[PDB]
Amino acid sequence: FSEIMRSTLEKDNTVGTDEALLDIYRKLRPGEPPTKESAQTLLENLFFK
Amino acid sequence: SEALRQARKDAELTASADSVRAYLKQIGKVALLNAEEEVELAKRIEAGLYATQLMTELSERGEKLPAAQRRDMMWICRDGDRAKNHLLEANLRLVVSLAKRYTGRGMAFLDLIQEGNLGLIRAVEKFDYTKGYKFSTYATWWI
Amino acid sequence: AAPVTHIWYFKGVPSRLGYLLDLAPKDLEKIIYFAAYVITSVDEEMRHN
Amino acid sequence: RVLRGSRLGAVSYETDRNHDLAPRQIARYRTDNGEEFEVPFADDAEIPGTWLCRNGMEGTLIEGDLPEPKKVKPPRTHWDMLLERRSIEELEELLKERLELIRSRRRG
Amino acid sequence: LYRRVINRNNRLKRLIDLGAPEIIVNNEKRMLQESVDALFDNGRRGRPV
Repeated sequence: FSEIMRSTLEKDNTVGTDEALLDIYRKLRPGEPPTKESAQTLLENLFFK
Repeated sequence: SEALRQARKDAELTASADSVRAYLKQIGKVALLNAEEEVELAKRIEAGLYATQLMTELSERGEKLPAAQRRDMMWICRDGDRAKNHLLEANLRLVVSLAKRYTGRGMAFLDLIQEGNLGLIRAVEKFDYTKGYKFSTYATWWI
Repeated sequence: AAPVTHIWYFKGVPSRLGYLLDLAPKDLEKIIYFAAYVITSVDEEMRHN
Repeated sequence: RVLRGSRLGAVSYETDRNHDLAPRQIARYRTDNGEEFEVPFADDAEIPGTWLCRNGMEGTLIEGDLPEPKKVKPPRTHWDMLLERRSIEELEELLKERLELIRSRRRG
Repeated sequence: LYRRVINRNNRLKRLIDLGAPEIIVNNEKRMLQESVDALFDNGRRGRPV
């Protein structure tokens, strides 16, 4: 129900979970080689563990 | 696929303000070695030491030098230092891995690294291969 | 035993060494902190002939 | 509440008598890289030949009265670390091995 | 800071008088440079000591 979220959903530029995870890992840990599995768990560790 | 490679190799250059990080990325270049390579490097070093000792007893009025024999014995003399420095650059990572657990007290980290490097120089001087052990075991003491 | 740059001519604004040499400060830091070699002289006529 | 300290140094209080002093000598000391230093010694004082000057390097006395130069030993060489644990015949075996090695590498 | 400078200077001097491979030499030179930098203005470059 918002053109706000629809505008952001069309400003997505990345479709796919693992691409978003590695982008987060890139922007969170820069200076570090990426791995797609630890990116989902570190986010799970940082907010849910 | 090249986006992740470009990210991992471009984020390192921008963020590089740490001299420790610079030294780690420096020492990550030279590959490790194994036992027979260490034995061969020790042989080359000892060959260079006996070559420069032969040049030392030459250095008086010992002999007029044969030409090809002179130039390749000086090759032997200079080549042992290459083996020496190669082994040093190999075991820099061992120096770091031993020195890492003494930090957080007394001194800075790079100073401990450099003192461990000097101890590694002393160990690679006084190392023997004929006892047939790993270099790391004998070098850990001096480090 | 080794020369040292005074920091007030390197890490201010603007970089005094950077203007005096007309080099980039972000490349001069790679020079003085041993991250990059730099050619300081060359024999142009010897190469030229 | 009040706390004090002490710089470990004596503070004596006399008058700055500019006229009446112990008379004194001046000895010219020369360093290696052509530097002159003149050091005020007392009259009743033996003048040492060797000296650590204001330059910081070693400075000798300008008259050549010949102090003893080294009279010391080299500490220990890498050759000495090798020779205290190996045989010269063994080192000869390794040398002839490497010579025949560069032979076989070079001309066949 | 002065003790850091004197220690790194003497370490560099002993490395030169010994003859040392290149990486350790440039490491000690950069450490000497950063020591003089911390002597003059701590926290000017990078991280304050």
